[PDB]
Amino acid sequence: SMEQVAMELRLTELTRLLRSVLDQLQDKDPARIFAQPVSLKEVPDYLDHIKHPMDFATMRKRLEAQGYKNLHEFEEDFDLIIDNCMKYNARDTVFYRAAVRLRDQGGVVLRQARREVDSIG
Ligand code: NA
Repeated sequence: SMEQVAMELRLTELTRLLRSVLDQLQDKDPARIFAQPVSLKEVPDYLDHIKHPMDFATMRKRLEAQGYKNLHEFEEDFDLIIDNCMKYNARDTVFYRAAVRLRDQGGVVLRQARREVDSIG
């Protein structure tokens, strides 16, 4: 039905939009600390602390499957990247502090993206 196509076409240009939002977000992680999942070989205990594990590659894989139905589902996985690292690392570490930064630089990017999702529709 034409309604399916109108939804498919809406999903598409949400995912085009989010690709730009993901590329921008990731460019605030130039050290690339969040760009690949934390390894359960290198960190065998991660899962007795961290319940929903996440990184930018995983966000990328899901995205190209057009797996984010709204901006809020995208925001939800980003906050996991951030929130998992803060939880598992002490405040004085490079890791935790990168997580605080990525959140702050990131909020600018997610500000405009809300304005571009509602202006486009
Ligand atoms: Na902690």
